[PDB]
Amino acid sequence: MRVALLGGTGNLGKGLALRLATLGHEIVVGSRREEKAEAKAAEYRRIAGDASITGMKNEDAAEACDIAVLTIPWEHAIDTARDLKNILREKIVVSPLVPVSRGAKGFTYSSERSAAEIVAEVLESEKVVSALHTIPAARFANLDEKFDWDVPVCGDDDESKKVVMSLISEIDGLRPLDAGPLSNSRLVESLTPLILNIMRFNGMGELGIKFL
Amino acid sequence: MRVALLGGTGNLGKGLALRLATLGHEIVVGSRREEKAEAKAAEYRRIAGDASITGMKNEDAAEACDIAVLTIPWEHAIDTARDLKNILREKIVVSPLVPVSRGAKGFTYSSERSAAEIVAEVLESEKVVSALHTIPAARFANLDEKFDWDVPVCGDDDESKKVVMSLISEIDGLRPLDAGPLSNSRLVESLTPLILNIMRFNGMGELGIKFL
Ligand SMILES: C[C@H](OP(=O)(O)OC[C@@H](O)[C@@H](O)[C@@H](O)Cn1c2nc(=O)[nH]c(=O)c-2cc2ccc(O)cc21)C(=O)N[C@@H](CCC(=O)N[C@@H](CCC(=O)O)C(=O)O)C(=O)O
Ligand SMILES: C[C@H](OP(=O)(O)OC[C@@H](O)[C@@H](O)[C@@H](O)Cn1c2nc(=O)[nH]c(=O)c-2cc2ccc(O)cc21)C(=O)N[C@@H](CCC(=O)N[C@@H](CCC(=O)O)C(=O)O)C(=O)O
Ligand SMILES: NC(=O)c1ccc[n+]([C@@H]2O[C@H](COP(=O)([O-])OP(=O)(O)OC[C@H]3O[C@@H](n4cnc5c(N)ncnc54)[C@H](OP(=O)(O)O)[C@@H]3O)[C@@H](O)[C@H]2O)c1
Ligand SMILES: NC(=O)c1ccc[n+]([C@@H]2O[C@H](COP(=O)([O-])OP(=O)(O)OC[C@H]3O[C@@H](n4cnc5c(N)ncnc54)[C@H](OP(=O)(O)O)[C@@H]3O)[C@@H](O)[C@H]2O)c1
Ligand code: NA
Ligand code: NA
Repeated sequence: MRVALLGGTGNLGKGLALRLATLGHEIVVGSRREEKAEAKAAEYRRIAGDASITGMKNEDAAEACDIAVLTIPWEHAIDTARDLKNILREKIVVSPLVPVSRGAKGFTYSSERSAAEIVAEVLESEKVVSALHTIPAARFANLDEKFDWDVPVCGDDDESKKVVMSLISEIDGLRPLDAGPLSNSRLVESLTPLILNIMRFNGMGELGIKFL
Repeated sequence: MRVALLGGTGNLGKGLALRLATLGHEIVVGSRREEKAEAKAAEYRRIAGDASITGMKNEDAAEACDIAVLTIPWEHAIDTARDLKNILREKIVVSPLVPVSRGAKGFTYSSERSAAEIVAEVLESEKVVSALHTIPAARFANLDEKFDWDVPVCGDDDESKKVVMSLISEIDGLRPLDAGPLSNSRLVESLTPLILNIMRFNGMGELGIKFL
């Protein structure tokens, strides 16, 4: 399928672009600046080898795709989603957004409502799927890295969720697990600050999670 | 050491009793009813083989221990801790309590403040350690069961946390991980409703978690 990675010029965007493009999916890296998206798309094609990855401004990337992933810091992702609502309302939108803050006593979940539900509200869409919150970007983007991670996925539209889970499942080392309706997104997003605390208090590097 | 399992006649108490008793610890199963605790202790002794396991009413078990684990449904566990506060304030108290509600649309976290922090306030004690929330009872109680799970542990008292983590570590298949101060207990407790949702929406059996 055609997958747009909005703000795909960054940390999580690189890993998704590399992993999905090598599986043959057509990737569009979106950026606030066309030249930056083009530059990153070129860098990603070079690393991946055989790959269809094109760069364009976010608005054009959103228009071109079937599925859009918001790989943007959450507070800004909400504004970008608002900007693009007439385009994105009709597409599958994946939210990997995590409202997390740091503090003297550790990392905390920083919102009273889940980021994914906030996005669904801004877009006035029933096709928001929440996923990818527990995939550490650096390890994910390292094509030499080996991992075995589970990816909880939430959402209210059965078809949209099925498409996203199927896509995630194609990536070797990832296993998507249905966590229910979008109202469970807070439980999924909360996994990230928990993981960051485990890393902090046990002196461990980047971690994902597995249910077993 | 001497470990009391308050409400240890139930699901989680059984597995803790069998695993810890075989490791040589003195176990006291507590119940609201003396006869029920004694009957369960007899059942547990039969299964574990050579082991020191006895049963008493909760108030007597709390008095006769060094570490007390609250293996009671969360709201009632808090009332029980309040009733036994003069005894428990002086012990290491382990809270595996999870505020979870099984709803029509899924499982939800049902408290604003974490269960562990509420117990700590009722006891006016800094020796409360939050742990064991993600250990599925039936699989844990099956002594033939093979498993590899991580156990996040929170608490504000270093010594108490160290004691509990050491105790958990003795059990083959369990790896305790420091998750920081007790203020992070809500993130740990929230793992349970997330797991229950995954079991429900993917049609899976009992699951634990691993950070990798
Ligand atoms: C710049 C980069 O990241 P950083 O600035 O340290 O980032 C700190 C954090 O943001 C980083 O730990 C995040 O992944 C934390 N994090 C999240 N952080 C957030 O702020 N929000 C999130 O939603 C998020 C989720 C998440 C999920 C799971 C998890 O384990 C961690 C998560 C970094 O330091 N890179 C490493 C190297 C990373 C790497 O993979 N490099 C390559 C080699 C590259 C070369 O050859 O030079 C490799 O190791 O093979 C380094 O320079 O030491
Ligand atoms: C179907 C039923 O149970 P179930 O739905 O299979 O089990 C669901 C869960 O409670 C169980 O998986 C728990 O471990 C879930 N669970 C937690 N459940 C919680 O309630 N709280 C927790 O904190 C919790 C944490 C947890 C951690 C990880 C994980 O994977 C699961 C966790 C069942 O087995 N019941 C018995 C009967 C029980 C009963 O009382 N029946 C009656 C007789 C009924 C008759 O006449 O048929 C009787 O015994 O009196 C049976 O039919 O075999
Ligand atoms: N890092 C992780 O390990 C990780 C893991 C799981 C989930 N996530 C989540 O995924 C999202 C992306 O994280 P990330 O680490 O990839 O972020 P990032 O690298 O810090 O930023 C990604 C991109 O967002 C764009 N951006 C920055 N400010 C913006 C603004 N004001 N408006 C629009 N776009 C803006 C930039 O692209 P342009 O400059 O090209 O426009 C940037 O490259 C976050 O919500 C995070 O919670 C991250
Ligand atoms: N089941 C799991 O897989 C699991 C896993 C991790 C954590 N936990 C947590 O551990 C705790 C215990 O779970 P559990 O499944 O073992 O529970 P449970 O079997 O339903 O109940 C445990 C015991 O609590 C006592 N009890 C019940 N109602 C009570 C009340 N109103 N007042 C006082 N005591 C009462 C009973 O003992 P007496 O009748 O003998 O007094 C009962 O045997 C919970 O907080 C739960 O969230 C459970
Ligand atoms: Na896969
Ligand atoms: Na162990």
